[PDB]
Amino acid sequence: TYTEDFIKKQIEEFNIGKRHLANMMGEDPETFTQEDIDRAIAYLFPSGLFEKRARPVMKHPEQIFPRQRAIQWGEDGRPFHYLFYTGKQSYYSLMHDVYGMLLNLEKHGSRWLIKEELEEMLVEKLSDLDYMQFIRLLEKLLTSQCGAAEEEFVQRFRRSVTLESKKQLIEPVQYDEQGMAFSKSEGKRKTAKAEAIVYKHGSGRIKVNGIDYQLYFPITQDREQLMFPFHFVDRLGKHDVTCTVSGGGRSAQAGAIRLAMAKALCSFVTEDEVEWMRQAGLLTTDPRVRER
Amino acid sequence: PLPVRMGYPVKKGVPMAKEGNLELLKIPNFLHLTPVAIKKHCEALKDFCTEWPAALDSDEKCEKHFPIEIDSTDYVSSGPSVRNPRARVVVLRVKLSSLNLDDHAKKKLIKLVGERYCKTTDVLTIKTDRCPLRRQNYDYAVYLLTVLYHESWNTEEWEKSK
Amino acid sequence: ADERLRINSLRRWRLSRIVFRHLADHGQLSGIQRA
Amino acid sequence: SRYSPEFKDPLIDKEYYRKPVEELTEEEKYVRELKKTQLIKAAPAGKTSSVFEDPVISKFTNMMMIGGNKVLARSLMIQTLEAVKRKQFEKYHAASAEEQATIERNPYTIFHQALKNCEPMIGLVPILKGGRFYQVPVPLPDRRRRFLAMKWMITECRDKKHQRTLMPEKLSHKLLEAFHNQGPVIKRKHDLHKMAEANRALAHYR
Amino acid sequence: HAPHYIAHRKGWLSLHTGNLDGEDHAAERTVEDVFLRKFMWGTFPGCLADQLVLKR
Amino acid sequence: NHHTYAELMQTLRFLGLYR
RNA sequence: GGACCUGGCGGUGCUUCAUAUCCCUCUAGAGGAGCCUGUUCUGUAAUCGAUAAACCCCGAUCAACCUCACCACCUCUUGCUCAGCCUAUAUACCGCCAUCUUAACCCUGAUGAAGGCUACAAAGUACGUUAGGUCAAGGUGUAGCCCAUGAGGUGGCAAGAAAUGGGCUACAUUUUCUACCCCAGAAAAUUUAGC
Ligand SMILES: [Mg+2]
Ligand SMILES: [Mg+2]
Repeated sequence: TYTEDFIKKQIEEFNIGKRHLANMMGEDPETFTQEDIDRAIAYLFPSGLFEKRARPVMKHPEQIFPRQRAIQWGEDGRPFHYLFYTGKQSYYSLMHDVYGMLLNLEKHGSRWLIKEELEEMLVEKLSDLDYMQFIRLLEKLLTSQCGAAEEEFVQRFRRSVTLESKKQLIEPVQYDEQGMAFSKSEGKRKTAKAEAIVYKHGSGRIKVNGIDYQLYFPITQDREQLMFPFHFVDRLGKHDVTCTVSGGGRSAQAGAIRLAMAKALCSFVTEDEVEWMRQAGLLTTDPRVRER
Repeated sequence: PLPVRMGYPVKKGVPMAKEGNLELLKIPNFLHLTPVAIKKHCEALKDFCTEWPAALDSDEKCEKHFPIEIDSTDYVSSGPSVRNPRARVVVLRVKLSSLNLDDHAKKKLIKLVGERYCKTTDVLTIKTDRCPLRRQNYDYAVYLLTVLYHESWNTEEWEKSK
Repeated sequence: ADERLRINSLRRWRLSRIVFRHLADHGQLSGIQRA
Repeated sequence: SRYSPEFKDPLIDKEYYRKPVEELTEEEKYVRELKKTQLIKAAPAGKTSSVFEDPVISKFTNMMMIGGNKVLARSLMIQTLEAVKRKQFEKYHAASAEEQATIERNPYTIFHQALKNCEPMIGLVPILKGGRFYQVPVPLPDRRRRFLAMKWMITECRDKKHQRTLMPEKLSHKLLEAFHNQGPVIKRKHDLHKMAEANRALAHYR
Repeated sequence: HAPHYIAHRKGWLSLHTGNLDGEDHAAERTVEDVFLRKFMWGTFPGCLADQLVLKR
Repeated sequence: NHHTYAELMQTLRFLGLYR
C-alpha cells in the first residue's frame, strides 16, 4: 500500500526527472510536455515489444499508482453518509434519488450501462438482482414524461455504440491531365493483387494489363465476375476501366479485379448504392487462403 | 536521473522500478547520443570534411564529367572476425553512349556483353568477384572493359561475312 | 583431404534440438521468438 | 473457418435492394437497418446478379465436377443445353402444324421439368434394431429429393455400358427421356416408391 | 514470464547480429553465449541475482 | 572444442576460482 | 434398550428434455496384375549375412567371376614396428536422447449431534530413476586373445513353399498426342479417411 507521502515524493521526483529529460534532449524545460516525454523516452530507450505497456514509460505518478482508499467516517466516528449502515450507501442513495424523481414526475444507438460499469461508477460491488431493480427504475423513469434534467440523468446511465457502414472508405476523385475525373483503388484475392482505375465517363471498355478483357479472360466465369459490380448498380457501358493485375491464377485475378473495381466505383454512386454493394459482399476482401 | 519504469504491471500493481530492472538494462539505450551531444560531436567533426565540387550540381553533369560508376559494399557485423566474403564484389557501370564507338563497334560491344548491357538504360554492367580482394576485382573490371573496347574496335577476318 | 579432392578430379546453431529449445525458450537466442 | 461468426452471408439479389421503402414492412425495415451493423462475407466466385443465373444448373454443374475442374464441367453443361436446344429445333421443324404447339424448345424448362419428374417423395432409412437389418419408409425433405434427382441423373450418365458416347450427348438424351416421364431414372423413382410401398408395415419402427 | 512473451513482454538476454538474414556465425555466437553463461555462473556463485545480458 | 572448454573449467577448479 | 442427527447410498429404475462424441446423410478412393520385403514351416555342414568396403553407371538392381561374414579342411607365428583384433563394456564413466516420481467471523437449535435460504428478500458476511537407447558426424577409462578373438590358402555357401502385414509401378474418354495455355486438329462387400 502506498502512503500519501510516497506519492508526494514520487511527484517531486517526476518533476525533477522531467526537467532532467528536457535538459538532456535540448528542449526548454518550461514548455516540455508529456507527448515530448513519450517521444524522448522512446528514442533514448528504443523498444520493439508489441505490448505498449511493456515498453518503457515515464508518466505522472498518479496515472499508474491506483487509489481506492475511500474513508467513510471521520475522527469522531460519525459516518459521512446518512445511508452508511446499509453498507451500500452509494447504490441506495442513487435508488432514493431515482424514486424521488419518479415521485416528482408523477406529481407533474445506445445501451444500458453494464453491471461492472455501474460498479465502477458507484465504487461499490452490487449483485445482479439489485442491478435489475435499478434498470427497471430507470426504464420506468424513461416511460414517464421525463424532463430535460431527467433526460440528462438517464443519459448519465446510457452508453453508446457505433455502426459498420461509415467505416467504408470512399476514395477521392482525381483528375487526369486531360481533365477527366477518375478514381483509383486496390484489391486482393489469394496471391493476386489488382490495381484499378475507373473513369467517371466511358463506353464500357475494360483494359486488363493493356489487353481487352474478353482477350485477357477467355473463360466466361471471369467475364461474369468483372460484370457483377456494374450490373449490380446498373452502370454497364457507362464507365471505362484500366486495371493492372499481378500474381495468382485466372480466378484469383478476376476476383481481385472485381474487388478493386468495385472499390473504385464506390466514388461515383450514391451512399445507398455503396451500402447495397457492401451488403452484396462486393466491397469485402476474401480472407480465405491456402492453409498449412 | 530519471524515474523511468518498465514492465507490465501486476493486478493492482505498477511497472517495475528502474533499480534492479533487467529490462531497462537489456535495451540498447541512446543516452550517449542526445541531440545536444550529437550537435556538439558534429561541430567538432566538421574539421575532417571536404567540400563536394560545386560544379557537379546534379546528376546530369555527374554522368557527364565522371561517366564510370564503381559500386563497392562493406559490411558491419558483430564478432571477433571482420572478414565477410561478400565485400570483394565490385560492380562497374558505364553508359555505352560515352564510349567512343562507331556503329560496328557498338553492335560488336553489345552482342559481346549480351545480358550485361540493358537496352532500356544504355548501361553496361560488369560484376567482378573472381579475385579475393576488392582492389584486384576493381583492376580486373577495368582490364575487362579495356580489352572489350579494344576487341570491339577490331575487325577480324570472319567479321567480313556479316 | 586435398589428395582425396585431387584424385576425385582425375576421375544453423549447431546445438541439439532440446538445448536449442531451452536457450530459445528462455530468450537466450537473439531474435528467435515464438510465432 | 477464416470468417468470424460475426460475418453474415451476402444477399446477391439485385431487385431486393430496389424495393421502395413504402413496400417494406416494419420487420423488413428493421432487418435492413440491422444489416448495416453486421459484417458481410465476400461474395464467392459463382453466383452473380446476372439475369441468366440459374441456381439449379449451377448445382448440377458443381455435382458433375471432378477435381475442381469447373471449366470442363460448365463446358459439358453448356454443350448439353445446346444439344437439347438443337434436338428440339430439329423435332419442331419436322412436326405438323398442330404438333408444333406442343413442342418445348427452351432447354432450361426441359432441364427443370426433367429433374422435377425424377424427384422421389418417399425414401428409406437403414435401421438395424433387432440384430437384423430393416429398411423403414420416411418422408424425404425437399432438399433431399432434389439432390437425389440430380445424383441419379449423373450416376446414370456416368454408366460404363455407354461406350464412347460423350457425356453431353448422353445427358441430353436422358434429360429428353425424363422430360416425357421415360427412361431408367423414372424407373428408379418408381422402383423406390414401390419398394417403399412393400414396406409400409415397417413404418411403425420410426 | 513464459517463452511466448520473448517479443511481447520479455526481451532477449543475448544480442548479436549473427542470426540476421545474410549474417553468419550464429552457431559460434550461441556457443560463446553458452560457455560465457556457464563461466559467469561458476565464477560468481550465489552472487548473480538475475541472468546476464550479453551485448556485442 | 569440448576439450578446450572441458579442462579450462576443471583446470580453474583446483586453482580455487571456479565453482 | 428408546428417541434423534449427519449421512453414505462406490446405488437402482423410470419421466422429460440440452443430446454434442457415435448414427443415418455427402465426397473420395482402398479388391485385381507384376516384383521387393516382415513372420512361419521345411532344408543344409554353411549366413536368399553385409559394402564410411564391391558389381552397378538410363532408371533401378540381382547374383558379382571382389573383399569381409559362415561351413569343411589345412599352413605360419616371435611374428610388424615390446606386434596385431575391432573383440566387449555407456550391464564402466561423461556427453546426447528417452521413461517414471517429486480459512476467518457472525447468528440459529435452551450453547446436543447439527444447521444458516426467499429480491415486493425472512442471518448470513468474508532433483532423483533406469540390468533404458545411442561407440555414425563426441570424448575418458576398463577389461579380453596373443603357437590365436592375429595373418594366410584350398573348396563349398548364394536356399524352397505357402498364409497373412507392409511397400513400389500402370490402370483412359470429364482420357491421350500436337499447337496454345482453354473458340483448334488428330488418336482411340466391408471398411478407411475427409469435411
Ligand atoms: Mg545401457
Ligand atoms: Mg553368402
